[PDB]
Amino acid sequence: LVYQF
Amino acid sequence: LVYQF
Amino acid sequence: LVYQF
Amino acid sequence: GPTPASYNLAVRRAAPAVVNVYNRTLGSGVIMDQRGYIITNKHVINDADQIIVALQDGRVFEALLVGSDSLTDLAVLKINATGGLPTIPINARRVPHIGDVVLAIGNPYNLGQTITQGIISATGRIGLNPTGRQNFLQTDASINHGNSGGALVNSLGELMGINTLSFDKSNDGETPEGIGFAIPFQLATKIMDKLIRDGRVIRGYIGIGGREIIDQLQGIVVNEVSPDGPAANAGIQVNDLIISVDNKPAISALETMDQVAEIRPGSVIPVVVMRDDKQLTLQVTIQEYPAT
Amino acid sequence: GPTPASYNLAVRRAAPAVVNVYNRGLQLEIRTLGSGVIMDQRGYIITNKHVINDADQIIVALQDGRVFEALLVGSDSLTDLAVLKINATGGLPTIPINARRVPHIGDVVLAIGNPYNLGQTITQGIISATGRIGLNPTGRQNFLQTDASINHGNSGGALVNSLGELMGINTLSFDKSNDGETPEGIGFAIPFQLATKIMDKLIRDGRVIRGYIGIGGREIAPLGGGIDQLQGIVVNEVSPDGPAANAGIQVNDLIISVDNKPAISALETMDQVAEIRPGSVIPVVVMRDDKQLTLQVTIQEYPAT
Amino acid sequence: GPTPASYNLAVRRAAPAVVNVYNRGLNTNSHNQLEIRTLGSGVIMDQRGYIITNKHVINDADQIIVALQDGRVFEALLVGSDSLTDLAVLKINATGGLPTIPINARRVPHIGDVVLAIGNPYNLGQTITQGIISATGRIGLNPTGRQNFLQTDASINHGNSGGALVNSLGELMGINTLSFDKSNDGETPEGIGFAIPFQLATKIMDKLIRDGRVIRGYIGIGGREILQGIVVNEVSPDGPAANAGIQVNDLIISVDNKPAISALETMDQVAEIRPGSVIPVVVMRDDKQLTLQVTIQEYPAT
Ligand SMILES: [Ca+2]
Ligand SMILES: [Ca+2]
Ligand SMILES: [Ca+2]
Ligand SMILES: [Ca+2]
Ligand SMILES: [Ca+2]
Ligand SMILES: [Ca+2]
Ligand SMILES: [Ca+2]
Ligand SMILES: [Ca+2]
Repeated sequence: LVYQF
Repeated sequence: LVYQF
Repeated sequence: LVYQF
Repeated sequence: GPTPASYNLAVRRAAPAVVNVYNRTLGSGVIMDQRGYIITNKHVINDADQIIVALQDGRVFEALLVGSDSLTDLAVLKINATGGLPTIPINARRVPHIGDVVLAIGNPYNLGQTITQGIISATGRIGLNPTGRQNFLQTDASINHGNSGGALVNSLGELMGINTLSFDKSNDGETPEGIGFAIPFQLATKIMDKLIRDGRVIRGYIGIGGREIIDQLQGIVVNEVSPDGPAANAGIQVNDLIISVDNKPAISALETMDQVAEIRPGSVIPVVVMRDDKQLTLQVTIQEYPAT
Repeated sequence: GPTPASYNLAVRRAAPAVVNVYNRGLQLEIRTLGSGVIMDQRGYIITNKHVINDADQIIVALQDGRVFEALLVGSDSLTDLAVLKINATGGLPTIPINARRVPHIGDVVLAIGNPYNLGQTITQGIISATGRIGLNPTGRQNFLQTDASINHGNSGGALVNSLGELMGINTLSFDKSNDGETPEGIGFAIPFQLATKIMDKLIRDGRVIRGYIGIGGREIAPLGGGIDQLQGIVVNEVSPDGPAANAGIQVNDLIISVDNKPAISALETMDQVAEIRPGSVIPVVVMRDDKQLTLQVTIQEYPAT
Repeated sequence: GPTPASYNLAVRRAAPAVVNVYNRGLNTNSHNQLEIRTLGSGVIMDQRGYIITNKHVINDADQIIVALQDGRVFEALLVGSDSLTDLAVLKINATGGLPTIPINARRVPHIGDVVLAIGNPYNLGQTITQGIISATGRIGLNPTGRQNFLQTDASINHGNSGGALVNSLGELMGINTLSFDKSNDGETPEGIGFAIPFQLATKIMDKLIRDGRVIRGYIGIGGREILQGIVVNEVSPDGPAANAGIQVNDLIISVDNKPAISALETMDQVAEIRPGSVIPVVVMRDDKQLTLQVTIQEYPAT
């Protein structure tokens, strides 16, 4: 879903 | 143990 | 690991 | 050098034709021929508004429901592809044998397509329903929620069955391991053809509910009759003993069930019953099985 | 090739000899108990003791349709093994046995039993480990471990290799939880050489006759390079008024010889003591404060569980 | 005569290199005695004593014990760990030589390959379970991560974490990490397990030995898939992203002059950008196109 980069 | 047909 | 015999 | 033991060949032959079926996850499906026909379970596409199928090559199609059958839990979808389709390999000369290595192909828990490996554990199984014409192959290749409607293939990729249900809860709440059921491909292909031309599976029936019982000879005893049924109108009441159906001794309930289903509706046939140890031949007009 | 990969050859060789075991009781309740293995044409059948331990009347059903009432020849709680006998006419299938085959970790195996009374089921895995104490540290079953799916009702059934040769008698499935989860593919079978050995004792006697010394012991080894060491079985506990106690064997004695044989392995010594005929008077050399003592021990029969 | 079908060859090649790992902790509420807190497995990678395991196996350990199948027991040094791959590297100081896992850099994991899982489930002792590669490139059970899991139906239980997944030749395919056990309708899942492919595992290990941690570039955003691109769903408050002025609903189409085609390949892309770099990201707000400069930072630790 939400990807942290 | 009843069979329907 | 004791064997009773 | 040397090579890893692998069933990748079977995956390459069979996986492209196994599709994820959605409603916009429901289960899996098997593309059967170049015309866009797809087999799945009935319970996967039941409850669904408008059905779409997703191929491993990336394409997405809307599927039209051609027909379904509750007694086998099968359904046939139809897609209209212009670029040619991948289809499951089907070998009509192949007899499924217990101990054959098989691969289950489906979309469990919407993780994407998953390949699990096991063997054929048994044949001719009724499943979890103690009254069943589903004739299951049993396999220990891991089946999970989402594998329904998917394909079970052998080491050559040839279709062996349509994965349908696992056994997840038994005595107490014990969690069974490696007990899944797939519908044999010979049965699944016949139901597909019957659904494609007639829209339903036309089956003839008599409308009785029975049990299996100087000497005494094996017979079925009525417990219930359909009110306007082919049996009640012929005049058989509850507790009659059924000896013959179209001159076939009624000894195995599953076998007379099979026989009656194959009798085309509208056929006039003899049915030898018995009341108070008196033998009576009766005339019955077979009608069509009422759907559910 | 034109033939798919399959273990159907092992099924055809071995599956006919694996029976469904039932209890006939009370109207008439035919309750499924587990599985069993026909071991020879005389009609002697191996199962687990825990399969039949409650049975009023043991019914044995064959894959070909024949049904028999079975007699309990005997059982053994230390190995959870039991031997039944049926009286059949016209021949019986028997399970293939290669007394020379060594089971190896990684060998493909098939589990054959009757899980949940679905009818005889074949599942496939590999031999996961050997020498496994199991789930209960009885330490006398020497379990093979497998990931061939074992379910309630597989007990007493057969674990065979790809040639249909008998590897073991499926006995137990792992279901202990660490954090509330469910284990998968961990099951245990009694190795077939132990199954065969116990069967012959159960056929000839009412049960397994075991010599007994009354010691709880464990193997040792030194502590890094190995120097100065001593090998043997260290006495951890002495059952009071047992043969060892009456002979003067004390805790932390190091048994180095039993009945004129060096005590090198606990299991070898354990098995040897079982084979000593009860009532025998045997020497037992121990090391005590780095001095050898020879103690005269009168072997008893193993106490009843 | 004929010989039984067997994967014993793979076991004999690979199993000696799979070790039992024990995470012991001090009982601080008592008198600091060492007690087992969790256990798992590990894989000896080369003759210098480097071992790959899972991070959750060794987290907060006061003593890491490594036990080999041949009987040797070692205290292990934690070389480093990476929370986003759940990988960790241990060092043991063995002077007499070590068994190392077979590795074939040329072998490509294929779906349907027969694999053996080698671990220490429930502390029963080393256990071999058999299955196939079920899928490649899986994200597992949480939807955000750089774990790129192999999926397998070889039976994986508690205690297998950090052990070896191996094909029929003994060649390392992956590091077993996680087993499925949650459900929608309360069923329990069967034969769904995940392992980090060996290619990524060795890559993380070499970074852990070199630097003691996994240094990644990081922008400070949270994005999502599909005008295809990536949508900013949130921005960390001091993220390089934030200092550079990227805001929410912004459609990212390019990152360092590579198309923002998918969050996974862009996530890999930024991670290898050395921290302190200044890269362009092409953005869109209200159909108007902008190109902003973001000063890459290092991914925050755990
Ligand atoms: Ca399902
Ligand atoms: Ca399940
Ligand atoms: Ca279980
Ligand atoms: Ca399995
Ligand atoms: Ca059982
Ligand atoms: Ca599990
Ligand atoms: Ca685990
Ligand atoms: Ca499995």
